[PDB]
Order: sequence, then structure tokens, then C-alpha cells
Amino acid sequence: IQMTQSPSTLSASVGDRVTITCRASQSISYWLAWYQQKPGKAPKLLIYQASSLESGVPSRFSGSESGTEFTLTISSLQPDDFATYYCQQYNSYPYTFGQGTKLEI
Amino acid sequence: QVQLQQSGAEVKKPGESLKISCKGSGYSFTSYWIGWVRQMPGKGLEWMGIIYPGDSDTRYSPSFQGQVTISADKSISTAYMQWSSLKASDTAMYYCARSFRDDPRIAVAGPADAFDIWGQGTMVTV
Amino acid sequence: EVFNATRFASVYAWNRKRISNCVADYSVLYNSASFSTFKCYGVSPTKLN
Amino acid sequence: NSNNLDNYNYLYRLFRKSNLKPFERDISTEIYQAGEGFNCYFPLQSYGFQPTNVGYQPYRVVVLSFELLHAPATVCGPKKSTNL
Ligand SMILES: *[C@@H]1O[C@H](CO)[C@@H](O)[C@H](O)[C@H]1NC(C)=O
Repeated sequence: IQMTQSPSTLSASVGDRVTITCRASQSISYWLAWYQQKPGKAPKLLIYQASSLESGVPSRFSGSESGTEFTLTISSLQPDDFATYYCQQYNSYPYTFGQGTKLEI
Repeated sequence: QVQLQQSGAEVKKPGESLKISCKGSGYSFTSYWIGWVRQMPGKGLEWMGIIYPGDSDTRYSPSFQGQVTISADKSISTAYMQWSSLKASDTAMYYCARSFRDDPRIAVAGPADAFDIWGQGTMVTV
Repeated sequence: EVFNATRFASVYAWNRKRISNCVADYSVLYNSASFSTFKCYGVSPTKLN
Repeated sequence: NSNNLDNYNYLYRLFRKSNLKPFERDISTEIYQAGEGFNCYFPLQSYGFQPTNVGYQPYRVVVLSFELLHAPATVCGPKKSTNL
């Protein structure tokens, strides 16, 4: 299953509400996970089962789901939000990840 | 302190036998699920193969039958991955994972998730 | 001769002993320390009596 | 049939003092019968459903408790009214 992420580069300024699209192919309704990774660090859980917030991350981050379509939406951007995010479905084996996006100035 | 001690970096030649280290400490190892995800360096990720270290129940993906053989001795409580013939296609940064529990963590804690906490990471250049 | 028994048999020589007119004291087995494991399937271990 | 819709995250009680009253909601996570942190441990048991796993397959059941108490009606059926 191929996971598409858009856009590859998302130029945003401080406070800009930006959204990225993470679309799936078939029914993974219940179990879907999201992760955040810093340069040279291990990916940390963001949202598990596509509807629950994981501990350790500021509550400003939020993930949305709509059937087979899923969107990571940051409503109130922070100056430290410029990073890369990935996807993961865990409803059906095997588990596949997303592509990722780099944020430039 | 729930921790999973990963081993260090390595540079080898194909064909050799290898054993890496994933030492879980500061939690209940027999109660947690153990998920597996491998990360190629600079690109996407692929499930290399999963085992149930509770009873060494081997369940590998069809595309990864026999390529990696994971083990875990409960004596020292460290998870090993074995190789019988190193391949250039598997040079990457490996991440062995425990299970995260959010709903009644003490109920069973098994088959819950596949990302709880990782050590410094064993970048296994196979 | 079965609960506090001394000697037992092998796996392939399992013989049936039809004992009659018995009194099933199960509290000793339920609280036994000489027996390390008491894993019970068919009914509840507390209502064995 | 929730087999396609709805994995070890479902618990059910095995040991308790007695049966619960109709629609009772009791929650406790310790104090097994015989064998606090001893062999006696968590009393509920996780169901054996798994994404890799007929009667042993996961289902889901819901109940619509209809209360016929004499009270001002709030939830009514799709019946079209007429002039009296
Ligand atoms: C079986 O032996 C134990 C150990 O001596 C003893 O405590 C127990 O009472 C015995 N069983 C019965 C039924 O007396």
C-alpha cells in the first residue's frame, strides 16, 4: 500500500495554519498512527488509533481522519513546528509508513 | 526507567554471521508486545520481520522469510537479531521496539502497540 | 494416595483408577505450597467443592 | 456482524463478589481471589482477537434500552401528524 504525502516542501511562516494530506487506499478505519521525528532522533508517537493524543507532545498538534483520507492539521503554528512528520497504519498487517516533507525558509 | 538498550554501529562484509543487542530494562518484558520496523538510511521504511519473544514465535513477512532471525534470552533480557549471510540490501539503521499501552496498561499490556521507547539506536549496516 | 501421593507413573502408562465413595477435599490443593502451580480450566478454582 | 469492522484490547471480568444489578457499571483492577502485588493480580482478561486472527472472531453488540416511563416525550418516531 502506497502512502502519499503532500506537499514535499511546505513553506510556512510563524503562525501559519498549514495542512498535509496523508491518503490511504483501503479500509484502515480503526487503527492508524502518527509519528514526529527530529533531525537525528527517534520517531516519537503523535496520534494512535487516529483519534487519541499521545503523551509528551504539546497539545497544539492534531491529526484528522476522514474515511480512507487523513490530514495532519496544525491550527495554531509554533515557531518550533518546522519539522518532518510521517504516517503509519496499524489496522492491518503489514504496517507501512509515509513519505515525509522537508520545511525550508 | 523503561529503556531499551540498543547496540552500536558496525561495518562488515557480506556472508558473515552477526548478533546484535536490544536490552530491555526498567519494565516488564514478558508483558509487553514487541513490534519490529526497519528504517533504510535516508529513505522509506520496511517491516523486516517480527517475532514473539514470549515463546520465540517466529512470524516473518513473506518477502522476509529466513533473512533475519530474531532471538531474546530472558536471562540477560536482551533481544538479538541473527544473520546467516549478510546482504548489502539490508545496510540501514535498525530500530527494535516495545509496546505502548494506553488503555489499562497493567491489564495485559500485550499486543498493544509497537513504539514505546528506544535507546540510542543500532544502525546495522548489513 | 493421589493428592498427597509419593510416586506416580509415566506418560504412556497412564492407568485409570476408579475410586468410589470419596470426599473431595480441595482446599489443601488450592492452598498447597508443595505444588508450585495451580492452573485450573474446567471450572472456577474457588468453587471446586 | 462486526467481524469485518471489529485487537487484544477488550477485557471481561472473571472474579467478583456477586452479580451486578441491572445496568451496573463497576470498575476495579486488582484483588484476585487467592493467587495485592502477589500472585493475585488483575481480574479481567484480554480477549483473543488479533488483526491476524467463526465463534472466536470479534463481534460487536449494542443495546437500545427503551425507557417507557411516563414523562414529557423527547425522542419520537417519524410519524407525520394531522389536524385534530
Ligand atoms: C497433605 O499434606 C500436607 C503436607 O503435610 C498437609 O498439610 C495436608 O493437610 C495434607 N492433606 C490432607 C487432606 O490432610
